[PDB]
Amino acid sequence: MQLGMIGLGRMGANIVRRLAKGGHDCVVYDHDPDAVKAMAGEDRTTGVASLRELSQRLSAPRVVWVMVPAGNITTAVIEELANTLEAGDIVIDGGNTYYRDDLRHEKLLFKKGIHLLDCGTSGGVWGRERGYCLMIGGDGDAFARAEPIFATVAPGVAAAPRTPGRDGEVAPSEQGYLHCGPCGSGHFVKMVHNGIEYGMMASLAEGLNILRNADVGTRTAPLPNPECYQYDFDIPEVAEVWRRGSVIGSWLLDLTAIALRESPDLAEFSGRVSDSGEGRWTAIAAIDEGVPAPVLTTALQSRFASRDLDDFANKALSAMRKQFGGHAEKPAN
Amino acid sequence: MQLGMIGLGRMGANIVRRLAKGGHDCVVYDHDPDAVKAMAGEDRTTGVASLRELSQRLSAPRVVWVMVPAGNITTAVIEELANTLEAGDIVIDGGNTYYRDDLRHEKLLFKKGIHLLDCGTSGGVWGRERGYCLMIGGDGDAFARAEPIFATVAPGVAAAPRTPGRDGEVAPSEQGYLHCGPCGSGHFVKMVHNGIEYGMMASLAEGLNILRNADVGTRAPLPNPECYQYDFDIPEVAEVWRRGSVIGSWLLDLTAIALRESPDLAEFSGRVSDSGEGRWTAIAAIDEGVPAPVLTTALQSRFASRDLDDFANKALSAMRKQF
Amino acid sequence: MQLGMIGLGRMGANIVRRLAKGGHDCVVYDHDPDAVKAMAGEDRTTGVASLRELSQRLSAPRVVWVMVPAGNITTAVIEELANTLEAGDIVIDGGNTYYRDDLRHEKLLFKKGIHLLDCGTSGGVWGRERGYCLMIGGDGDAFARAEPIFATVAPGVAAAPRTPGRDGEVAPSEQGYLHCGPCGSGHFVKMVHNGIEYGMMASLAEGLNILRNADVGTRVTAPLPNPECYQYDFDIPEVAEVWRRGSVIGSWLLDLTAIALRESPDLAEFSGRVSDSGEGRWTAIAAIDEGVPAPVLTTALQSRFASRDLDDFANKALSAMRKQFGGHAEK
Amino acid sequence: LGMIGLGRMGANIVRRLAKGGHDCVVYDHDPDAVKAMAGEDRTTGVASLRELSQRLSAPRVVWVMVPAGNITTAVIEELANTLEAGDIVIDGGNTYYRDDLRHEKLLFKKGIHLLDCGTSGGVWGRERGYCLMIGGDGDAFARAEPIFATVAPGVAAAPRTPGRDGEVAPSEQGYLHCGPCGSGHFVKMVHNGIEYGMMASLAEGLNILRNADVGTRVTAPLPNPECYQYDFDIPEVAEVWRRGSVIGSWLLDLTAIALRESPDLAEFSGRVSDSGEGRWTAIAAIDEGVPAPVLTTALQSRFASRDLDDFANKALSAMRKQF
Repeated sequence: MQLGMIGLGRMGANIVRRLAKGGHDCVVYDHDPDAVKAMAGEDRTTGVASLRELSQRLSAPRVVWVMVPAGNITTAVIEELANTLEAGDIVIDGGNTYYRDDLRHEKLLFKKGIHLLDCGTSGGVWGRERGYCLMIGGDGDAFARAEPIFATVAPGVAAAPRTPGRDGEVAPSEQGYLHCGPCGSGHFVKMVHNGIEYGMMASLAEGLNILRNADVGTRTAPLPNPECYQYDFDIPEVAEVWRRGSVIGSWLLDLTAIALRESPDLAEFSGRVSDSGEGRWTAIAAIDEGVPAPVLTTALQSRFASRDLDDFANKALSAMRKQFGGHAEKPAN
Repeated sequence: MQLGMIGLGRMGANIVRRLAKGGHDCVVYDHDPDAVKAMAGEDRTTGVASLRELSQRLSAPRVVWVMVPAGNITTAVIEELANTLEAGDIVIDGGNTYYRDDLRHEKLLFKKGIHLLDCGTSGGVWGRERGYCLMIGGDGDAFARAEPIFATVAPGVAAAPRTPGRDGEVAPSEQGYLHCGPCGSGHFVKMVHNGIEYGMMASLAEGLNILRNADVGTRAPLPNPECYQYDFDIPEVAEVWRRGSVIGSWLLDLTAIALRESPDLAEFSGRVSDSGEGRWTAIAAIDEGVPAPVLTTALQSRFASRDLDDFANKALSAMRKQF
Repeated sequence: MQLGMIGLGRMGANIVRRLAKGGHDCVVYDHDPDAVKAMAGEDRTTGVASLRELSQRLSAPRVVWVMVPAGNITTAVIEELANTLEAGDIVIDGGNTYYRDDLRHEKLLFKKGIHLLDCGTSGGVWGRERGYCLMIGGDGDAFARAEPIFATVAPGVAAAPRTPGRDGEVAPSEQGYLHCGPCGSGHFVKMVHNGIEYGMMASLAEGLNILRNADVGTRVTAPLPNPECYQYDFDIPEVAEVWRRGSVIGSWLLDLTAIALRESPDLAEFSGRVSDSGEGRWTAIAAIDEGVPAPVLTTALQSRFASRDLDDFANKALSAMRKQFGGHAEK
Repeated sequence: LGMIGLGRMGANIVRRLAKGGHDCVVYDHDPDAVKAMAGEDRTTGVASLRELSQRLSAPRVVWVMVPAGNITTAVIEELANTLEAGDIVIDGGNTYYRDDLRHEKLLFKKGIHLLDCGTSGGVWGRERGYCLMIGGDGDAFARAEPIFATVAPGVAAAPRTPGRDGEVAPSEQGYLHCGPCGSGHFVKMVHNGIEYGMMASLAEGLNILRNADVGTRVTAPLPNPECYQYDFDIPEVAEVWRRGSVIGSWLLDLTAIALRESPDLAEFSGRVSDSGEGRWTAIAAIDEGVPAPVLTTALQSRFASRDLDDFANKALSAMRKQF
């Protein structure tokens, strides 16, 4: 069927290509018209430069997909589409929008008789060929109507064997997309998906670091039994070995195996790690719900400390440690 | 070829049967016949009730596998082999041995001609068919001798596409087994493997829990009850995350299976054991000055699920009564 | 000076009595005329039957202290205090209100020209005799205008020896009260006060549990290597006592800790389920927006959750994975 | 009794001991030390371990506070040959409570006793007294208890515990025989654990406040920047908490001092060392199955402050690039 895409970033673009390859008619716009002409070249690029233009070259009922930066710019666009589109149309925001914002947007465009489908999109660069895991919330009927687009841009059941106990017909979840519930529920689930992302990468990273320093007995606190810690491990080969037959098999380990093999010491990488903030929201939801989430919240708190956001607290320790114990801050290595 | 196998549990037995279909000769023995007895002439399988019957049964170099419950049972076996095994024969300890105990086991054997390869065995109860990831330490020539076994138990490179940039011939690492270094290093890596495993499990456990309670507004005051109105179908989220997402993993796959069998996991108590490798990994982290909150917090969650925080909760309760 | 106090729970009733004995004239209102009546006999105090009559008896400009259940009850009192009060009068919110909620109350009262003093009140029951540590956000003149009352409710610098490094005419902070900043500052600092309180509680508690089970080698799942290293039966109440002078971990909480362990050495009668206020939750939310790592504070909050079994589905999911990949049973 | 080594701790003990009234004979590896003995008041030095050993009677009691590690152990093995039987050695160093068990065995071989001592209070100990936790023999302790009460702060240091009626017990004094060998050091270890957690708590809260103005200074895109526009007088917030609230504590008063001297705490870099007893507290929790996230994460915050998270961060950065 026929679809419009506002925003052609590394992700906006790879969905219109994966869709054009899947047999759908795509229309598109990004403010920068060197990126709007980039696609014009491809199958069903159908480039365009107007919101009105767009609403024009698409026939209602129509479905438009939005992937522009979260925050003001997104809402800005929904604002317009409140005009530019007719009633009974459909709005898919696949941006990294906060689920509480999806509730205002659903409000606004309901007045104009548009439906908002909120699509939590994950996958990265691989998704144009692999496909994206989509987590969608919104009105039940408008999901039915746009379901062909999700089914095409999800990886599809072929991507992984069926789970044992899965019976007969293929359910959408097995395809890689899911109506997670009403409005906002798609971004909500994707939010928690990124929180789990953090927890898994920290578990890999901390482990790697334990292995890395198992030689501490070769080389202040006295170390009892330094005869015990005398190992120099091959971190690239342990990472690779764990990829088959173990319990921690995962994409992230696969990725870590690659990275360790290019750089065995990760020497050129920054010790400064950022967070998306979706990880922030996942931690705040957990607090709001009384759900203890130390593993995910500490993984996120380890990123903050990696940006020296623990600065003042550290000085307070050294300040306390000085006044009770004359304790000295040791010089930098 | 040939080898011995002391212990025939869920693991020891199943590696024997994957060892056998691989063309190896096994000599099964478990302190219980009902177990040994349990294996009724499984291809390439013969049962003895003698460590002695066991040793002399096969050719030098005399070497074999022990899969007995970790602790003094492992040690208590590892003294008997002292009294047997001749010399030049290497003991393969595939059990969940604390690597520090590996050091005492190896020297005790050094007072003889016996070699010791400590093998951290992974893969659980999927391993008969899937294969077991293995991390072994001890001597490189002793490892070289037993290498044909390690390749057969392991999953083989075919179990996963090769790493981008892996060119030429398959390395040990690629086939699912790896010689990690001197004695103890095998069980040391796998100890850390279980540490990482606790933190992956907990990462997705906590996440599902956040989702499961997103319907909080419908049922410590909560502002914005209108922001917590969702009744998520956890079995479906778990299987959507299998394809096209960052967090794919074998653990997610197994979590998906279990939610399909039981959408509320009602059968499970929530009282979670820990076998020790997670704790040893946390101690190693602490002695190395490596901060590991994410892994250690996951261990501590398992303690709490067993009500081991109870005395502290009592102290908290008793403090607030005062003010 | 003259003051209004709305509601009379133990907190609200005691601020009233700490004030009227400090030489302040108190006019009290409550939902419950029973509660209003208990304040009729008290020196310098007077009851009311409606907010209209409350302000009839306070000479504008008036200062009204609200001490009521946080949330929807607080908002309602304030909303009609917009009608009962004229321009330039001030409303002190001493209740346990969310600082973000103070933002909508300030705007809703300025529309009618009422200043909103937000006041975070700590210390509990001993405050009636020892004073409440006070933290006040809002307008600086309104604060200066109502400062005689904050001063009187506070403990007073007698309560603690002065700080080495301070000398002179006593600053407001050494009174036990302080002007934190614009509206919401007082509840903001007071919510972090509780977060720290949870942090210290927890540290003691974990500490004592570590002592409690040093005898773990005697009694005998993970093999405990080196069992001989854990063969101690510790006198926990004496250990807490000894720490009370000469250590670094001296604190009012350790003092209460020592008391509690003296009455009951095994805390046998006490609950293992620990509830949480909500400010501790506000604190942890604040830390995450700010990008401030607070594992200690937050992990103390999260321990509270797990003690009310709120960790349960997570636990079931761990066990479900364990049976899938290992055939592990639950004991 | 004498004192071996004279650091900030070992010396201000014997300055407090003598003013108290007993006589101590002083020693050290470095004679360049010995700023004492001016008198030393009630104090006279020595130039050899040997010289001191044949000194001050045969009721031998000597107190060691030299840095822990192997420098300790050498002293005790030397002090074994140089003390005669019946004399017991007090160890007030930060010794792993397990180190004491070989030493106390080492010493009763030749009839010398040991008493573990957990010595706290630091640069305030002289005028404020040093809280001591002592492990060992019940009679050896009793003979030395004169030393401990003049070393400790004295019951006067704080009001008696409400509900403690009757006569003074040693704990109110500031000292206590915690139990057998190693127990004295075990308690000071946990004290140090709790301390890390108590100041991390305050430290974290102060950091929270310090950054309550992130809505002005403008990583995630912050929602509700209006909710975070506060500049707090951190040295006054510190002060006001000292009266009338729950977090009253000595660590706060010292934090209120430092902030009055240094409003932004510039003279401290952020690099926080850890003497080791925090680590053993955490390891004891993990051996006992006691969950101690608050204390174990306070210590991990120190680790990260020394950049020991480094490789894990490089790891997370290398993973993100792969997306």
